[PDB]
Amino acid sequence: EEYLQAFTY
Amino acid sequence: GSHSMRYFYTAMSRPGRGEPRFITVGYVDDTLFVRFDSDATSPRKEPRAPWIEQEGPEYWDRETQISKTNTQTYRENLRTALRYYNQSEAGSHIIQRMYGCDVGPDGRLLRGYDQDAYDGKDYIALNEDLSSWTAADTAAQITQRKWEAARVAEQLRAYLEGLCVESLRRYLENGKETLQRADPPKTHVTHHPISDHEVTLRCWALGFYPAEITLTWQRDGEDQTQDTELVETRPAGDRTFQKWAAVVVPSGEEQRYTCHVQHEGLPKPLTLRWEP
Amino acid sequence: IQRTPKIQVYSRHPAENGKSNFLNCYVSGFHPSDIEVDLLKNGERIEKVEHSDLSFSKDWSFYLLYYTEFTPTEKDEYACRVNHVTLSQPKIVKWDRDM
Repeated sequence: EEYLQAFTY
Repeated sequence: GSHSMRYFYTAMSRPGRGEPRFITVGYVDDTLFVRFDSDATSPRKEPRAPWIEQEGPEYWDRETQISKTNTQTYRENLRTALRYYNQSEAGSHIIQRMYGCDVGPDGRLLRGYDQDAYDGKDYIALNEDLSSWTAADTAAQITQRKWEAARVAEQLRAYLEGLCVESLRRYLENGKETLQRADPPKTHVTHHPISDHEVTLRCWALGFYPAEITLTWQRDGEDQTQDTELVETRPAGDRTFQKWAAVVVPSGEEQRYTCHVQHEGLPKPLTLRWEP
Repeated sequence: IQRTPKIQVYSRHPAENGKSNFLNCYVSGFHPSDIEVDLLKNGERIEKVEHSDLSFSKDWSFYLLYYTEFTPTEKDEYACRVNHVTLSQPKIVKWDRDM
């Protein structure tokens, strides 16, 4: 299972 | 044995040809279990191994939504990377990400990973401590500052020590038939005269899983690292892998050479010779 | 900046004439991800060849497997033909059952 890494560069 | 779960993202811009393509493949060890492709007719997370199909409709929904949100995230990353490197909008560029966890035989976290690359060069990577980052350059240092401010390492750590190992645990149980079975290599030595006074001895390993293997030649019990032609381990397409190593030897000297084979499906290393 | 593909052409199982098998072209170590790969039978492109989903190694370089069912014979010649931004013309690699 993945998780949401919502933060961008 | 020890096991790993990894997700691999590729995000590729293609000016003039639509929005950047986003692809995710997930692996347990050398087994692909899940894929997502933004270019698919109806993009969603798709099962690639039988043992993942038992995951319920909600799993696939949740996983699909992650990938769909990621499609947008990585398209922004590509635009941002363009700015940070003062690059034109005319070129094609690639971001890659690999992340996940290794666990030991007892199912406990050995270590976590979360690494990004831009155009094949290191960009930013979570350190082994799961608490800090390594930025490859002054562009990645901007992202680092950003992720420090938003405490991103804390969130990765939470995933890596929890859901990553928990889901991996569960996948290994569900796919124990295959994921927890090592297939030893089938091995043989072939003999090919190159010319009157030189012959090729090729040591073959076929049908093995997982991919990690060591094939070496010795001459009078001494490693022939420099004289050995070693091909890259390659997939057969039936889940298993193949490799060979070749040495060129003087005619009549074949018996001085031994092939040595290490693989986790083997109780002890194997020693092989040309068998006339 | 750019990395040229390594190319291997080989069968899934040991080659035996008249026995159906799978012909593989494994392309690896390349960057960027765009690549053109044909499997050839006596010089002519085989139709409906399939490939694996795009992935990459710990060094970030990409790899793909292209594959087609085939029944080898003594006289039919097989090859992979690969094009990549790094290559000025397509590279042809001949199938050799001993490699």
